[PDB]
Amino acid sequence: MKPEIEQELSHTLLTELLAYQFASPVRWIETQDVFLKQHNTERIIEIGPSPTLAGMANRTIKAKYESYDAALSLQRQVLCYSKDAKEIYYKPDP
Amino acid sequence: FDKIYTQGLNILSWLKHPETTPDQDYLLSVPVSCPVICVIQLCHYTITCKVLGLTPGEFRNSLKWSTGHSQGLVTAVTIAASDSWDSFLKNSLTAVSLLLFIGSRCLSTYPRTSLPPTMLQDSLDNGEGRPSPMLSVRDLSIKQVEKFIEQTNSHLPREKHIAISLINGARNLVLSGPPESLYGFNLNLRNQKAPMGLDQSRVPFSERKLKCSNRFLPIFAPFHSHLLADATELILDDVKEHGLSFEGLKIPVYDTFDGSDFQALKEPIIDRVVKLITELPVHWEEATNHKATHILDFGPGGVSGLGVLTHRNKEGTGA
Amino acid sequence: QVIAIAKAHPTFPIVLQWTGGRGGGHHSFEDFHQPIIQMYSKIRRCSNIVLVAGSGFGSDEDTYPYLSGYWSEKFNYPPMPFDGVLFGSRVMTSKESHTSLAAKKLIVECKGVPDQQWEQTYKKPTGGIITVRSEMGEPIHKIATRGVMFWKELDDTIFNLPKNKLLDALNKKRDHIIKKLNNDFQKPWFG
Amino acid sequence: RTADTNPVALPFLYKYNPADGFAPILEIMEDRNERIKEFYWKLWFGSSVPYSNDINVEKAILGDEITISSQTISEFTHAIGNKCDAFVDRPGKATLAPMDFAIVIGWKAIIKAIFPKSVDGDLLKLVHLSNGYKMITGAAPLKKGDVVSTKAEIKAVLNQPSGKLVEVVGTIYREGKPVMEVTSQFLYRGEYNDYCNTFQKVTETPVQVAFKSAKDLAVLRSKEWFHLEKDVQFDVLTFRCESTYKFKSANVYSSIKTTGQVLLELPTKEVIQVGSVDYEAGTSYGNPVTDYLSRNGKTIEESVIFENAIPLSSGEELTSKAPGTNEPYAIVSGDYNPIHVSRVFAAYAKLPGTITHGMYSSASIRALVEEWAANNVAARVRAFKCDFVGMVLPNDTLQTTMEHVGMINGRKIIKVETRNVETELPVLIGEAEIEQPTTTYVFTGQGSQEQGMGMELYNSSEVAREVWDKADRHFVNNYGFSILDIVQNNPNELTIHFGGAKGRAIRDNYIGMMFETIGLKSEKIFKDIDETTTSYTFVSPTGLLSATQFTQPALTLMEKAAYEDIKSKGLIPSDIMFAGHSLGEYSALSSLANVMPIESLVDVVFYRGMTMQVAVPRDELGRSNYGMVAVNPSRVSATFDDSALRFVVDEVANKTKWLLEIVNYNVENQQYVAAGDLRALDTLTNVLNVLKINKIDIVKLQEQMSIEKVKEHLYEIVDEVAAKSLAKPQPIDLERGFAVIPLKGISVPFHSSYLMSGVKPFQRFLCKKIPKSSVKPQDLIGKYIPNLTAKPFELTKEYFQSVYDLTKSEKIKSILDNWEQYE
Ligand SMILES: Cc1cc2nc3c(=O)[nH]c(=O)nc-3n(C[C@H](O)[C@H](O)[C@H](O)COP(=O)(O)O)c2cc1C
Repeated sequence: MKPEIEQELSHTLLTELLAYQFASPVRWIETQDVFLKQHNTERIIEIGPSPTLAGMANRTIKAKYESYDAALSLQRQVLCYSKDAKEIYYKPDP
Repeated sequence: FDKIYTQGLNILSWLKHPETTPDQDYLLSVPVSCPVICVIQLCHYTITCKVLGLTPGEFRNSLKWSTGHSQGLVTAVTIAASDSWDSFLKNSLTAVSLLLFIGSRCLSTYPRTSLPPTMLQDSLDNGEGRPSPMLSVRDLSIKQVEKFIEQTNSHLPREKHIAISLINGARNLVLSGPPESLYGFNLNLRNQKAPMGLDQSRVPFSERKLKCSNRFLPIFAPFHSHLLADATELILDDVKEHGLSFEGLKIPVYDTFDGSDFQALKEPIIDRVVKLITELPVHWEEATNHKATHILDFGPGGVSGLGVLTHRNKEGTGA
Repeated sequence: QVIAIAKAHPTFPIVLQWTGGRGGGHHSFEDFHQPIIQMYSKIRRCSNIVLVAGSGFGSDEDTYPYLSGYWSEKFNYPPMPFDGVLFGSRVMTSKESHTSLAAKKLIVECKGVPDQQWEQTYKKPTGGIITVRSEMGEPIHKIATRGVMFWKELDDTIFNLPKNKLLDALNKKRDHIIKKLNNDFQKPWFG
Repeated sequence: RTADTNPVALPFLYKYNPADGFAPILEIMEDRNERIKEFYWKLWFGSSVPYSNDINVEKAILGDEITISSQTISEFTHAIGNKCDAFVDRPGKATLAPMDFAIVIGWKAIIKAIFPKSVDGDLLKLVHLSNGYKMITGAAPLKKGDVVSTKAEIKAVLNQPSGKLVEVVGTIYREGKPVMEVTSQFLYRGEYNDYCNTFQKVTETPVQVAFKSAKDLAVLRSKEWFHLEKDVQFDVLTFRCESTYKFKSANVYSSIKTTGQVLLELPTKEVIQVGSVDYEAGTSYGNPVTDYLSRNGKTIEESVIFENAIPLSSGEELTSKAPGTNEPYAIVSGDYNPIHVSRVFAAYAKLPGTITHGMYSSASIRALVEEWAANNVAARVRAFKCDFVGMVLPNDTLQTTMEHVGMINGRKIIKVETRNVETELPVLIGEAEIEQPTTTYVFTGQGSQEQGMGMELYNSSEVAREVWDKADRHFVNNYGFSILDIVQNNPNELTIHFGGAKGRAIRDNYIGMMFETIGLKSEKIFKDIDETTTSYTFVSPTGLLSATQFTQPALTLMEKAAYEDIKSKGLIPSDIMFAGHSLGEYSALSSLANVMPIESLVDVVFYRGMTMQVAVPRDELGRSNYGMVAVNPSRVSATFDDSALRFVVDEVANKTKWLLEIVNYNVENQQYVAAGDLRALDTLTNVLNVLKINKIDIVKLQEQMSIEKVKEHLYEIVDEVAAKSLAKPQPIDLERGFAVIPLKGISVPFHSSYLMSGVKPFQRFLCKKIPKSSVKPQDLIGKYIPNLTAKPFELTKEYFQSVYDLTKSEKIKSILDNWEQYE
């Protein structure tokens, strides 16, 4: 696919995804599984006013990936913008 | 083993010229730690024998029996087999070669890895010491330690299982395994451990938390574990090619694992000593369960050495 | 402290009557065995201390392991013989004891428990015996009678409260306290 | 100590002149450098390899093909004192090789570049000044079994007052693809005047020049060295140039030649060469191309430096001790320079002693950086550069200090400084680029809209100010309110006035917003706004921030501002995985993909909020008959799982014919959200309460009874509970059950099939507000994870069919039918 066809396809698919996410369920269990298991994401930063998805990601990690993380020796740091701004910005207290 | 001995193994130069000593890490390295600890023990034995003015065999005749904790079994065998000064020198060289090969092949089989520094510094601040393949737990029963070991091992595969390595006493154990697994054990135990300085005088004993000293030992190999099982055959090949063996024991030298006297053993002394050093755990209570009124601790550490531990084990037994 | 006294007086006998928290009446929070394991060598360092065992002894078969010292092999320790055994709750059902006949029958009805689960008296009855809190704040082992039950409820809900809250709490539970004092406790409401 | 073990002699010839007894020894300087070069050639390459110094500097030097082995890796790692678990042979882990093994691979090629006759000097006085490694982007670390070939090129040969500086870059290649670059500097101490043989090849880093002015285009066209081969319209160009300097004197350039390719990113996102740079000059004092790009352009991946450096580790953990002997490093690395191992050679070189390898010091400090800065993960350390500013003897104690000082394209910049404890003088000064841990960026949807959120960032950061200001200006101009006012003050009511030309444009904006429902009946969102209306009042009991239409833009903007501050600080890894919850998807896309401008983003989220608000009928008091609850299976029972909730929800919906569906799948067996009629939601609440009371395990019911019997029991519960729900006076106010927590302030069952009617106008609005040029598929493939599919964005027929299975969309149907053309 040429870049222009590729852009056309991406634009169409993204528009449809955003349009029908309006009226389709949010599959946050599956999305957490994707970037926690397949990607083995370590730094899970949630950008928001409250640590909502930080808490949900911590709950999912404890529920399902507690043994997986130990087996792979993977240390997952869940950060919230409203709480762990120092850690996200790498600005520890001198 | 020039690939393993970067800074060399010329202990005489290190003693005469302290500026030339390698760093603490290299000294604590197992290929260096084993033979040098053997040299320390043999030097202590020689100092005792020569200060009292007897030959090695003459001093040995005064000993009802001898034994050793981990690599000290080799020195115990040497003093058992030594009769004259020439025989003692031969046995000392044989043991030095044996422990050099043991350390070299153990390091080759299980190279010294570095744990992540967040975990290292967390352990250091917690007081658990630097992570290492050996973790000393105290003040806990075998049942309790076994329960925590299951809690840790259920989350890990076979190749990273933790195993009991040194049953030093009722309230003194050492666990051997990956340093990451031992750190996980330490964190679990901390979660189930008393806070530092908690006042529990007015608390029921069954509801009292745990008071224990979980600390990583300064040993860089998982001694007495399946992780070093493959090194046994290599060490056997080394000793058979170099013609190293012990013979003519004149006092009992009791095994660390099954407690059997080495004089009655039919299989090669060096084969069995290597197998205990690498694979079988150490039942120190069973090894030292025999009669003794006076015990001489020749190992390193002095106050922190094996002698005080044996005193705690045998307190009020007349030893 | 007792070892200090013994060292101060090496020639005078000093009986150290060790009693675990499992003993009747006033009792400590300590296990019968664990302090003994660490301090028995220090005690035996003084030849004038006479170590006596208590807190849960009523028969020869259960007392002999402590007399001979074979109790310690179960803990992977050398034998630790005791110089004597003291008997408390065992002898309250005796003929010469002035305890009431009904009290003796209730004592016999109480089945008791082994040492592995004596500490769960603090939460619920245990073979007919429960722990309550005294006026001085120390724990007391008492038979789980109705009066002792009400004692436990008042420790859990009234006496544990601060003084500034006690009066209002008593006023709130005024009727229930009086009713159960008249029905269940040895000290009825005078009114 | 030679490569072939055969001893090699370095003869020094001295004429004896007894006539002059004051100085009777006269060193024969003729061919002295060539003799020393023959000696060093025999050392590094062996006696068998013939000596040949007819090497062309302008041609790359080809090294030998080397196969990496576990034995070699272990020996080298133990020699350098690296204890990283990535290099020990764990089965089934693909044992990696240290980045310091690059010098082992490329030693022959790199060191062959100081031998050429054009580069003449005393090798005994050669000193290694600096060494650095750079990982190629997207190149995996070296691993066991890799067949690697090294190509070395001399970047520069200069005469400085301290001596002749030689720069050599050796690129390693695996399977013909470059993996890494190793830059080394060697200084021949002394005085050199052979400026005819000097040169400097500098590959200038790509510079992005923005021409946002007719004068910018005018200056660019006035540059004679800039030629345009493709007549196109551009606003940003990327200049990639390769300057080549030739020196006639120390400060004078014999000839400057700069050749480069200027690139443009089309709206298609294809990068094409619109022109070239071709500058020639004779006697010159600088390069005008480099000066112009430096002054008028910003390099890609600017290094953002922290205000306060973060000290890593401590002076106890970072201390080290040099080895007593350098033979273990010399044999493994192939560097048999006698200055490190022979006392006589060091004495002749007038060195304090057998100085340890600068490359060994580099490897040890890089191992420290690997451990402490990179958390003992070898793939994270991407670049490591060091300067050999001092000399270290065996057994010296070194104190290393590491500071995280900045970032570059989301890669931590770690300044490392090694000094000698005995003398306190610096021995090593270096910098490292280390990837952050594998990162996902999660953006949150509605739920938290407190007054003043993001205002601390607004006041502190200029970039957050810019985001909020652009959004507020667009809102004021196109919709008649200030989102900053709404966020800061949270007024209960807000009046919009439509007077004037701008006000009438705002009124037309409000009038044009349609919405669809099931009678598809389409009508105005604001029925009461017509050509005659002068103003419109928004009202909210709990403040306008709690209204959807103002909650969504506010949260989207605070998230966009936070991400923009993070990006401007340079904390965004190149390999990220961004996702968003409900509304967070738009913020995440506008953040990491830049698909939506700020103005289009605020428009889209405002329209989405209004569509949600009006998607449901409301009574005279504004009360809707739908809603949402959050349900927790573990509260119902420990055996109650996601399949059990799915079964229950389906059966409650199917029996009473009322809309009731699981909308958000938050946490497995711990957090779900159900949307539907308040009738069916109270039905589910009391159903789960009575189920917990009855201790019914529907899993066992299904596993030990026919679905007819499980249906009999569950439907019986459903009938009783639905009768109770209908009995409760409508609209039903939900009550917090043991597992059910009604979502207060939510009156719309969004993310359910109810909004399928309202999707279609939103699709047209999205098509209008997403330019096709704004989509960068490279920023989406394998990084974007939607909520609809919950798998990484992919331009694959499988992915499109997965989307079609959920949406049944005509557009996706067309793409799937005609995928043959896209194949
Ligand atoms: C009714 C009763 C009264 C007691 N009074 C005292 C006392 O006044 N002072 C004291 O030191 N111990 C007292 N004790 C504790 C006993 O002396 C003894 O140490 C303990 O009962 C041993 O527990 P056992 O009955 O399980 O063997 C009392 C015990 C009981 C049962």
